[PDB]
Amino acid sequence: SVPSQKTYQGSYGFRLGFLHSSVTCTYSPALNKMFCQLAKTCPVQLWVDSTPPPGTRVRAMAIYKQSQHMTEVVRRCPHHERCSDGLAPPQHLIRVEGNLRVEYLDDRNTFRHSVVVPYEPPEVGSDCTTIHYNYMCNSSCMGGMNRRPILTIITLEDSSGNLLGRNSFEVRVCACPGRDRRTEEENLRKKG
Amino acid sequence: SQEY
Amino acid sequence: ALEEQRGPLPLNKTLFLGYAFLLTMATTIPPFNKQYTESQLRAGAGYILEDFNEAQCNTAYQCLLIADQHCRTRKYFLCLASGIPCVSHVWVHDSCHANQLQNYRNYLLPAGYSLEEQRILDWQPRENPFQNLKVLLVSDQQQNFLELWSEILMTGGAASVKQHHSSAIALGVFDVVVTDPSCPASVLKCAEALQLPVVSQEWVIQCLIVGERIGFKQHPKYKHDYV
Ligand SMILES: [Zn+2]
Repeated sequence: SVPSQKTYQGSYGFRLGFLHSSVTCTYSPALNKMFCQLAKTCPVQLWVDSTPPPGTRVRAMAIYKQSQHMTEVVRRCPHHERCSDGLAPPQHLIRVEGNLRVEYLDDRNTFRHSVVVPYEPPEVGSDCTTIHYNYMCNSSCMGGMNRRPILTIITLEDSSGNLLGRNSFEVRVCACPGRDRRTEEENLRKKG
Repeated sequence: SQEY
Repeated sequence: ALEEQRGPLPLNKTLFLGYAFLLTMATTIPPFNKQYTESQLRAGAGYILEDFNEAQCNTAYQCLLIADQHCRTRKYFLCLASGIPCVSHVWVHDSCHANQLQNYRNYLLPAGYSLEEQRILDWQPRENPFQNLKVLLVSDQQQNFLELWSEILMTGGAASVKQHHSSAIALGVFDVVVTDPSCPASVLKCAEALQLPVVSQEWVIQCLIVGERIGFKQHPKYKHDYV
């Protein structure tokens, strides 16, 4: 069964923020789509109106956006899997850097890969919580996503696992994130 | 092979 | 990197047991080695098709087309019409690396460049693209047109395909005339009077890429006389 992708700000009013960092990761709010480079730092901010309690965890899981491949499990192409972080399995697509308490789940039921990190409140004077994600496979990777568009699902959950917040966004791992972002963005306003 |  | 990424031979002598393969080479990712891939498939008890044959594909074997990319050859068109999946050769390689059959849906090759969509299109199950279609083929070339498009249209679910040289039918009973600039003016005038659309082979090919009957007058290249 495909995990749900419906926006759910929840009781804490959870929302997502995107930054930039040659652009290595850029975000289009018109398309709600992230264009980044292979194994590059992708800043994803967490904005909450109500500070969640301790023990709260942030899970990340990628699904395919098209209907004909939505039921297909997202994984890393066997080429990039045969050739390493350490705590991250070689089949996982999404990784987290900067956090030493990160977990990687494979799910004995669905068999989908996910990566979770304990929630932390904004630090010294911050207004959100930045998580640094990494995508270890190109969109055009044969054997993996294979040109299929994928959505990244970010969820908030308590210590047990019950849902508290959900947001999603499209991701394209390409060589030129800026060029492709402008290309699709115009390729969108030109329809009108 | 030959393309068309 | 090359010889290793090509992969080894399958230890499981029956890895590809029950699959038929129709390899095609684009006219000139790791490069496609046709005979090496054939050796990999044969070693895993895979059956190699000499050509397209719907007498084994529709019966015992699960047919698959192996190629390096999307191409405009006869085998590619026949599989696009019959709904046989177009799968990259890496699927063979990555499977021999693991000695375990991989999901070919992760190795689907594109259909081709669409004129209506102006981009390369990913493949989807076709399930016949020429259902209930009476076609009249008019050309001077018998082999690479009167036979080619006859077989491709027929394996695409066409209700009837007639082969007429450009010198010698029921007409009005047809739905479309697929011809080329060698069409006699008699067929063009009779078709015009009957309001019968006359298109070129690009309409058929684009129908195979998109996977559905597209507009006759949708693109200028669909005209037979397009010079
Ligand atoms: Zn990859």
